[PDB]
Amino acid sequence: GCTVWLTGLSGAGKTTVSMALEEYLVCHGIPCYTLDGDNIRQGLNKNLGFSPEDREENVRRIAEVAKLFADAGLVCITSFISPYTQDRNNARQIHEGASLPFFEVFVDAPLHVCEQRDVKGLYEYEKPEAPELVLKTDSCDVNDCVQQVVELLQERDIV
Amino acid sequence: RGCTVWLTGLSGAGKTTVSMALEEYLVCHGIPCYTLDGDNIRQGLNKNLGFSPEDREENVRRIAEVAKLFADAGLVCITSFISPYTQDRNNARQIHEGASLPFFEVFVDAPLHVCEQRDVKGLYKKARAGEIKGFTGIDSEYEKPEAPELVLKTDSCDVNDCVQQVVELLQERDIV
Ligand SMILES: Nc1ncnc2c1ncn2[C@@H]1O[C@H](COP(=O)(O)OS(=O)(=O)O)[C@H]2OP(=O)(O)O[C@H]21
Ligand SMILES: Nc1ncnc2c1ncn2[C@H]1C[C@H](O)[C@@H](COP(=O)(O)OP(=O)(O)O)O1
Ligand SMILES: Nc1ncnc2c1ncn2[C@H]1C[C@H](O)[C@@H](COP(=O)(O)OP(=O)(O)O)O1
Repeated sequence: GCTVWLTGLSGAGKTTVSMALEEYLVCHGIPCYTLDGDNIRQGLNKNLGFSPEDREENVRRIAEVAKLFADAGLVCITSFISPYTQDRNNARQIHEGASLPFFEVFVDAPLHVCEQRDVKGLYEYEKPEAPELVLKTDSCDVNDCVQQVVELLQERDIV
Repeated sequence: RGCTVWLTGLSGAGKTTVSMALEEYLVCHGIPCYTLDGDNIRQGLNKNLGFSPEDREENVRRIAEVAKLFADAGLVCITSFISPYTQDRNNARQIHEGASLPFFEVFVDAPLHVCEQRDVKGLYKKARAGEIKGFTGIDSEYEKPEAPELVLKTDSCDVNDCVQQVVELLQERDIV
């Protein structure tokens, strides 16, 4: 189907949006799968460390896996901070060269909100240049954010 | 009902041919599936790997992890790679066992002489001439599976018979 490439600060709402989006798609009979730290970091990317080079390879491998899911006809949602513009652009081009729909989705809450949420007590990021969608997770709720994504997918005939 | 059907065998043994026919059968019977092969893996995810023993180890490790994701997503994932090393195929199986996902090792078994006689891509001739170095079966090893779930004797069974053998295994193991 396509790749829905989430990006945004820690605590902005990527895990939450991806879970609710997958729920909506599954209940509407649309095949979908999420790539996230829980299924990538200790599997495909277990042999990558902290160096810039390895982080670049981390994103490249995630993008190539999302591309296979998209080619297979799934909505593939990636849920990573994805901080660097160059790496997001590389992920985009991996898809665009194969004519696979790619949606860069900026999960956008202010740092202050993310810090106040501190969902995991964890408490630089390059904001998306021209993403296909911005989800303002401080001003609307999870269901409205999901609906914005679904609308985007309908317009491009994925849903 | 996701799972991985892991093909292994010499160049020209019939992996591409079996995977295509099996995918077509499954699609036509309403069973989601997807094939991982050289065409969608070795110039994408694995574009930064060659054919040295260590790069084959990594090729197969990465493919195993991706196949686990597809099986986890509920697809029948068919992998079509020589996968010549026992240790690496066993690791691929362990990755699936670790995630409670069924894994079926299918040995696509044709004698080397048959594969050389088929010489589908002219590679065996080049290998013998030393024009390609490290070609599996000529100048690098193929370790035959000793406990595969299924052996497809592609020199004595036709493609449709081989596909039906795989479908039967999937039925026995409650996948389809
Ligand atoms: N030296 C070497 N040895 C074996 N096959 C090679 C080699 N050079 C290239 N090819 C071509 O690549 C394919 C094997 O790649 P795999 O990813 O299946 O190999 S492994 O699982 O990593 O061992 C073969 O399929 P083909 O189209 O018949 O040509 C062959
Ligand atoms: N519209 C919205 N979308 C997503 N999450 C929201 C939201 N409004 C409030 N939240 C909350 C739910 C979670 O407690 C928190 C986001 O946590 P998360 O999804 O785990 O973040 P991330 O995966 O981006 O690190 O913010
Ligand atoms: N039972 C069988 N299964 C698969 N291929 C068979 C077969 N009987 C004959 N063939 C032929 C079809 C092809 O020309 C050749 C196998 O080529 P292939 O599928 O490209 O091999 P591989 O992908 O293992 O390198 O053998």
